[PDB]
Amino acid sequence: GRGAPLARVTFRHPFRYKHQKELFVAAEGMYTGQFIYCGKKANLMVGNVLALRSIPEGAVVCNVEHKVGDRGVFARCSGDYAIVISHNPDNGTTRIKLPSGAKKIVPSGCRAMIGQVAGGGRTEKPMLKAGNAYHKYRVKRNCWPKVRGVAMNPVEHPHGGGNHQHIGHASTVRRDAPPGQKVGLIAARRTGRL
Amino acid sequence: TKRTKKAGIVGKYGTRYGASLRKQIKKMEVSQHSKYFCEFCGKYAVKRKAVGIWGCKDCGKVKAGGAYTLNTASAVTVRSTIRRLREQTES
Amino acid sequence: SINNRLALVMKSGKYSLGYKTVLKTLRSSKGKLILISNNCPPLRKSEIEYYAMLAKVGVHHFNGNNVDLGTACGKYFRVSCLSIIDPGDSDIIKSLP
Amino acid sequence: ATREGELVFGVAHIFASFNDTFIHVTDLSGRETMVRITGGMKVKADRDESSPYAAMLAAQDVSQRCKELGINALHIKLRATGGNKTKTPGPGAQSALRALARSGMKIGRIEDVTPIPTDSTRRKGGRRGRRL
Amino acid sequence: MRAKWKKKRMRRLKRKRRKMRQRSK
Amino acid sequence: ADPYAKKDWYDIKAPSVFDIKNVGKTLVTRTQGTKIASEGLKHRVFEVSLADLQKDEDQSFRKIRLRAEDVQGKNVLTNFWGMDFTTDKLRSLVKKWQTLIEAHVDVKTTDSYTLRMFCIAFTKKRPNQQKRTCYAQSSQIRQIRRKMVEIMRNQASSCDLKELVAKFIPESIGREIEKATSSIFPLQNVYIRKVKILKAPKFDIGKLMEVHGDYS
Amino acid sequence: TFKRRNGGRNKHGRGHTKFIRCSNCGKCCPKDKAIKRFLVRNIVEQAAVRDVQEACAFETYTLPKLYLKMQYCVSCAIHSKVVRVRSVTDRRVREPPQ
RNA sequence: UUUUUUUUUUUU
RNA sequence: GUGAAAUUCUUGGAUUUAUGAAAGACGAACAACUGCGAAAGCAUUUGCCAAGGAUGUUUUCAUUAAUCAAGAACGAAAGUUGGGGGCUCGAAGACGAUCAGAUACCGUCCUAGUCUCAACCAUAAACGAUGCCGACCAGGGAUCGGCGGAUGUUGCUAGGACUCCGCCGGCACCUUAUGAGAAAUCAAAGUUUUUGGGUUCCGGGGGGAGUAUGGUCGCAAGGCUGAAACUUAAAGGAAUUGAC
Ligand SMILES: [K+]
Ligand SMILES: [K+]
Ligand SMILES: [K+]
Ligand SMILES: [K+]
Ligand SMILES: [K+]
Ligand SMILES: [K+]
Ligand SMILES: [K+]
Ligand SMILES: [K+]
Ligand SMILES: [K+]
Ligand SMILES: [K+]
Ligand SMILES: [K+]
Ligand SMILES: [K+]
Ligand SMILES: [K+]
Ligand SMILES: [K+]
Ligand SMILES: [Mg+2]
Ligand SMILES: [Mg+2]
Ligand SMILES: [Mg+2]
Ligand SMILES: [Mg+2]
Ligand SMILES: [Mg+2]
Ligand SMILES: [Mg+2]
Ligand SMILES: [Mg+2]
Ligand SMILES: [Mg+2]
Ligand SMILES: [Mg+2]
Ligand SMILES: [Mg+2]
Ligand SMILES: [Mg+2]
Ligand SMILES: [Mg+2]
Ligand SMILES: [Mg+2]
Ligand SMILES: [Mg+2]
Ligand SMILES: [Mg+2]
Ligand SMILES: [Mg+2]
Ligand SMILES: [Mg+2]
Ligand SMILES: [Zn+2]
Ligand SMILES: [Zn+2]
Repeated sequence: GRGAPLARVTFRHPFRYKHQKELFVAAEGMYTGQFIYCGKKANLMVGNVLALRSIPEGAVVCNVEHKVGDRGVFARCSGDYAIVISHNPDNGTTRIKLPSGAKKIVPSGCRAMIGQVAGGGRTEKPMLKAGNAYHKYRVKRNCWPKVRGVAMNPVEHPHGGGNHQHIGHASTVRRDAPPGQKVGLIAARRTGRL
Repeated sequence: TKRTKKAGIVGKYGTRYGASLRKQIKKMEVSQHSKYFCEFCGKYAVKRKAVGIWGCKDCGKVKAGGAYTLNTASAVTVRSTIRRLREQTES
Repeated sequence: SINNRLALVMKSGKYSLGYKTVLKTLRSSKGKLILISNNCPPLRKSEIEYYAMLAKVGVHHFNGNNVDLGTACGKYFRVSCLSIIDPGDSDIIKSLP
Repeated sequence: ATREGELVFGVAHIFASFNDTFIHVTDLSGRETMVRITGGMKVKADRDESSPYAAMLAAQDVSQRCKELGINALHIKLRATGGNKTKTPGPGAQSALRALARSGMKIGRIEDVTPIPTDSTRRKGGRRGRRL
Repeated sequence: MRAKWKKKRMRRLKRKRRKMRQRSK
Repeated sequence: ADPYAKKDWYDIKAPSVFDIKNVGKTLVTRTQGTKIASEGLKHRVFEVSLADLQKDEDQSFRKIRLRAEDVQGKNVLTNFWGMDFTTDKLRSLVKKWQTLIEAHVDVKTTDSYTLRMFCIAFTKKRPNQQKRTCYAQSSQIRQIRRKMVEIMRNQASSCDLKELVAKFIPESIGREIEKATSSIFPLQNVYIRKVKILKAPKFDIGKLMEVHGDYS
Repeated sequence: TFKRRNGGRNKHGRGHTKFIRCSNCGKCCPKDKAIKRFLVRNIVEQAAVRDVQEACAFETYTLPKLYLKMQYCVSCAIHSKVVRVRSVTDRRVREPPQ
């Protein structure tokens, strides 16, 4: 159910006689037997986990924390990454560009893995048949196949009904439209081609 | 004998899905099933185990790479950028 | 150039290719220079370096992988490391230091 | 500040384009602005914004303001549009410089700081240029 | 007529003729 | 409201390398709340003529960049932060019917100052020369560039920032480069056209104060 | 009819020459064909030289110079009168005007 | 460098 | 920003000023009647990999050569398929102007494209509108590469830079007719009714027409090959005078 491969990493526990086992989102280029260094003083190499305060501008990172210690929430999908834009030492905040293109300000103590997520280019391949989508979503959730609203009867969809197949009213709906009425293009600022 | 004029690997799909889609998927079909050079042991024995995972049959090293290729184009650019930044920090 | 010196050694001198033969030459003190490629595994490289240190023999890190080292030696197979028992007409031993 | 004859030096960036004239006075670092009068602040029609008379009026206003802030001498940084556009200063550059000289301010170093690309992005207008 | 535009017109006409050809087979 | 009524003036002080210490005056808004005049003035860069610094008009073709490292009282103490030729000087030097040679090198001083140096030179005609051009071959240009790079690297690596600027002031490095390269092709107008600071060491008040005298 | 032996340009023993952009209109024109002029003129015009010198803030100071390389296309050069139409015999003269 | 389109057939 | 304006951005700070960071293009000035390459084309430094002309040669083989149907390699720009990039500029498109109209010329914002990788496309006023090999054929000064000789300097390390005289090869230029040409012009477009050195391609008044059809290549755009019916007394080249 996840495009990106995962990496099992074994650490030595700081203060206990045992092994600390972790599961990281794999960055492209990492291999079995590689040494990973996590910390403020870790070197700037792909696969290392560093605080954003120690990552110079223009760096490509992945699995970026939103709150210090949350252990990573941003740019985790295959082939995705965030870009470090600038630092603000006055308030200790770093600016990042997310995969969607949005610019976000996070505390400079937030951690991030150097490099991009492995498995990029997955969505380029055409699937060519319904069976491939069936297999894809079987391990994700019951969200496939999808029945069009205009193919239903009125009782179960606002788009249902009619002697012809058609919506019959604007497919753009209100942001505050109640559940059951909020279908189609929700709160669309525009429609159609660019 | 030249079994197929131009279909090659996508000949398994017969006459389905359209010529454009068959040609488009030919690239992935060839790349994900081709062998790749292993930098750790110098052998052309790297094969895809699953999307993004590439294992070498000779030395046993497993790497995380592209979905259908061992190394994506952006991977080299990211490595170059990281190396430049690391050199700037270290100097 | 290192590649041309190695070709001269290949054509006119005595050499051994391979990890086992390299270790044998180091043990017997016959080898005079050990060339190790980049592709060589780190543990094997460390062991070869320790052997060369014990035997008081020079070690050179070839600017290439095992495939490149084999191509330079003129063979059709990968060479992880090699030992120069005697340079016939080359002067690698006298030039590298 | 100490002696009457002591010279306090500002920097006058004179941007002389063919559509407007800027006379911007700053400190030596350039991080502090003292006075910025443009040719378009002294005329009514858009076609006279780069006129020598407008440049002279702007320079006179700049000198009058600077004399109150205590600047006695000015370095000159004359620039054109630069980039991939024209490198020729606009008609107002010389009127501004002459007015500054005549307004009792002392003139220091004069430098052309037009941005010169070692090689630029494509210039506008297409490969056939502006056709008239 | 400029020879360039005459050639363009001829190419348009050829495309239209080929489309008419293919319509009827 | 007048914003210049709440601005204080400060005197810029050049390092001990230059003959003249008083560079000029710069102002900043007075401290109010969390806005500090000292932090406002920190790391400001001033471009000053070497002719002004040395009271010698023969050096008017050089521009020196002085950065503000610290503020004490009403004095902003600065230090060398790079140098550049002037546009008019460079345009006058560049001419047709002759060969232009340029080189650059990244070097580090004993003080851990990483800087990039850009040197320029031109081929020179002989007094009895008759042909209308003085063009050096590409191999000769490459050899001259190699000599320039070697000399610049040695000179920069064998000294600190203070002594390097001391060498820059009289243009000793260019003289040595010309002397070394004359064996390949006569050269004229050999100069260190530009110098920029890529990295600087961690700020040290003692190191800053060595080059600044007591102001009291 | 061919009216110029050089074909209006200065390409010999060469396949292609990269173009420049006209300093007036921006039209693309091969460099070997563009009309090139070099202007070296005092920054301060002779009229204002005296006033600027009187306002000089130093005991001695040499006024700088402005250097501009103008590259014109044929149309712009002719229109601006950088070059003029010459007679058949006169257009063979290559020496610059005195 | 604002704008400036058009002139029935033959013949002299 | 323009001839003048407007679309447009602007007290939520536009434009301008200083410092710094990122991204992708582009390699100015030097830069030329200069260089390299079969052509297309090729201009930041350094390293690696092969390749090449000319020069020098009292080195080697000994006719192994010239030009070329068929058949092949490369082949600007635009264009196609799919990734990566996407700063600038910018087909299409949308607005503002001008105008009798203005689907334009001018201005403003922009999609594809412009860059790179993999695979195609194979066409340009792809021009010197001028096939290749060889011989002869006037003069002159420059210039690039190599070589030979002479000579005097160098803030230099026998050499390099410059000076002078020559040879070979190359990009070109000026003068001239004893030459050619319809001339324009050409030192090769000469050595042609005093017609013959070898060899490839290719034209037969102007249109229809690079069209129809067939074949072949291409994903497509289109490329290559390529008519006829019919129509017509001119079309066209160089140069002269006038008019504009
Ligand atoms: K379902
Ligand atoms: K459906
Ligand atoms: K309905
Ligand atoms: K419908
Ligand atoms: K204006
Ligand atoms: K021609
Ligand atoms: K010309
Ligand atoms: K009639
Ligand atoms: K773009
Ligand atoms: K009209
Ligand atoms: K457009
Ligand atoms: K094509
Ligand atoms: K041509
Ligand atoms: K010659
Ligand atoms: Mg329907
Ligand atoms: Mg205006
Ligand atoms: Mg015109
Ligand atoms: Mg020489
Ligand atoms: Mg004509
Ligand atoms: Mg061409
Ligand atoms: Mg008009
Ligand atoms: Mg009409
Ligand atoms: Mg800036
Ligand atoms: Mg350049
Ligand atoms: Mg050259
Ligand atoms: Mg694409
Ligand atoms: Mg734009
Ligand atoms: Mg393209
Ligand atoms: Mg053709
Ligand atoms: Mg020579
Ligand atoms: Mg005919
Ligand atoms: Zn392996
Ligand atoms: Zn023009």
